[PDB]
Amino acid sequence: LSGFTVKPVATVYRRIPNLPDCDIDNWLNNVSVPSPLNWERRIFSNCNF
Amino acid sequence: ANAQALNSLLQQLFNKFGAISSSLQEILSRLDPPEAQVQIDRLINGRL
Amino acid sequence: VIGDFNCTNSFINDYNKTIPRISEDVVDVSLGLGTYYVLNRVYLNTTLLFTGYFPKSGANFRDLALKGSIYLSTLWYKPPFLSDFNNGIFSKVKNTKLYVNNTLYSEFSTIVIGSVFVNTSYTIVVQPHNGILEITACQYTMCEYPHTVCKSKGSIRNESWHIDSSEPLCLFKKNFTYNVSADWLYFHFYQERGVFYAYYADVGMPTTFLFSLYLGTILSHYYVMPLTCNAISSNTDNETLEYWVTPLSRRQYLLNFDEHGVITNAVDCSSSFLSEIQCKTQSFAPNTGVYD
Amino acid sequence: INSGTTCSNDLLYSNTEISTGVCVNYDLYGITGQGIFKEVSAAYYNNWQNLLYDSNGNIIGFKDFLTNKTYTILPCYSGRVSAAFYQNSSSPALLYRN
Ligand SMILES: *[C@@H]1O[C@H](CO)[C@@H](O[C@@H]2O[C@H](CO)[C@@H](O)[C@H](O)[C@H]2NC(C)=O)[C@H](O)[C@H]1NC(C)=O
Ligand SMILES: *[C@@H]1O[C@H](CO)[C@@H](O)[C@H](O)[C@H]1NC(C)=O
Ligand SMILES: *[C@@H]1O[C@H](CO)[C@@H](O)[C@H](O)[C@H]1NC(C)=O
Ligand SMILES: *[C@@H]1O[C@H](CO)[C@@H](O)[C@H](O)[C@H]1NC(C)=O
Repeated sequence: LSGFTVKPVATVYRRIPNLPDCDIDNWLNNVSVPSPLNWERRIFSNCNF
Repeated sequence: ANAQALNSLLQQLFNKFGAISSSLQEILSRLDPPEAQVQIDRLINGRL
Repeated sequence: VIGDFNCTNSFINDYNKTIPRISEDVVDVSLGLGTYYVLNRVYLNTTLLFTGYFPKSGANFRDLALKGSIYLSTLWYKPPFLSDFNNGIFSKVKNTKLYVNNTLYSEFSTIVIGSVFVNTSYTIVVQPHNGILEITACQYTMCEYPHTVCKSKGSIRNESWHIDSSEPLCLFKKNFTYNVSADWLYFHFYQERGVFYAYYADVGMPTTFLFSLYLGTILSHYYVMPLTCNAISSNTDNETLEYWVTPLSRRQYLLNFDEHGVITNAVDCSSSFLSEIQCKTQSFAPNTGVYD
Repeated sequence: INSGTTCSNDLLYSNTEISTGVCVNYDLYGITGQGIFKEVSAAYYNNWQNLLYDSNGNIIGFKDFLTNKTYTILPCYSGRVSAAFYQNSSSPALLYRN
């Protein structure tokens, strides 16, 4: 008779990243709170968050 | 002699026969249905 | 000329001969020199007939060291110093270990791979540092006369090979480590169906995988930046820079893996008549018979 | 939007947990297929090796970089039943070989 086949679920995905993380939590947890007049700006690019 | 004949036929599933790859799951995951039949036809005509 | 952006107009000396000296040794693959492990695959107690990009046995290298001085030149940025990246190259760099101020520092030249070396294209730069290897492939802005300086006992110049305000749209950025107290280094760079590969070794005959990146473009140019320093001259220490390069081609090899997964022997299938029989039967000890 | 090289990892890292005993698909390091996993003690992996292959070219194991564990991939069952049926019977006799 015909072959019995099933459709599995819950696939697995794995891949090694090639770009470093953005690391925003450490920058937002800085002990130095800037004044509203300063509002220091830092730009994040080509990273993972 | 029987073992060599069965192992040679088993390796035919890893050949490309001109296609982009040998696994049908990779073809059906990186190409659209309209342009995917041209790649599967090369694997069917080669394995048969 | 490398880039299309004027960056400096400092002193320039006369265009000397700068002959690309040829090495006296040949490539020997009887122990593993020239072969590399697979990307992320492990083979145990088996023999594999790999069809990859390996250097041809019995061939000489060509030096590309461009150790500069207080002056520079315009012929260094011209062929044959800028070869054609047809299929790949094989590097063999000497670990220039200095002992300035009783400190063991390891510095040597870099390698740049690109297609047109402009902003709308991707340029792969592998610049070594003190005990840390850096690899970035972004859309840098190449200068007309790029060069690098030395950290320990710096020159009277400043390293300036790219000028940008913000970081461009990069595709790969990662650091690697290497042994500082080493003797020789080996590398592997080649392309296949668009994607790019890279290897590196510090000890042993084979090399280890670094990364695999997809670009979609066919890069066919590579150039080695000079090393402007004032510590490897005649009056200074007798250390000399070396950077050997030999072309690669698609050829079949036979690798042997022991019970642990270390390459023990390797033979080139297009070297002699005996090696042709080994790659046909896939064994280092062929049987008795007549082979065509 | 929908450009650049700054993405988020809120899709591929959904569960980050694998089972051992059931058949499920996998996309480990660009390799696609199906199989069954099984925990095993392996000490032949290096700092740059993550997959295990045989001479024929099939993956028979891997190593996860998030938990530092080694497994073994085995092909999942896909067989065929041989049934014998009489002339004017109502249900054939089934036989699952091996
Ligand atoms: C890889 O290594 C390089 C070299 O150490 C790192 O670049 C340093 O970054 C810090 C922080 O921005 C600077 O203070 C240093 O001046 C940089 N060094 C050099 C030589 O430029 C880099 O951050 C490391 N990581 C990555 C992802 O590249
Ligand atoms: C390696 O393979 C040989 C040849 O089949 C065999 O005799 C030997 O027992 C194997 N060793 C191990 C550790 O599997
Ligand atoms: C680095 O090389 C030195 C000698 O070349 C050796 O003694 C040392 O063990 C090596 N270290 C590593 C981490 O390989
Ligand atoms: C796995 O082992 C390596 C080397 O021992 C270690 O650097 C890494 O942190 C380990 N992974 C985890 C998740 O602990």
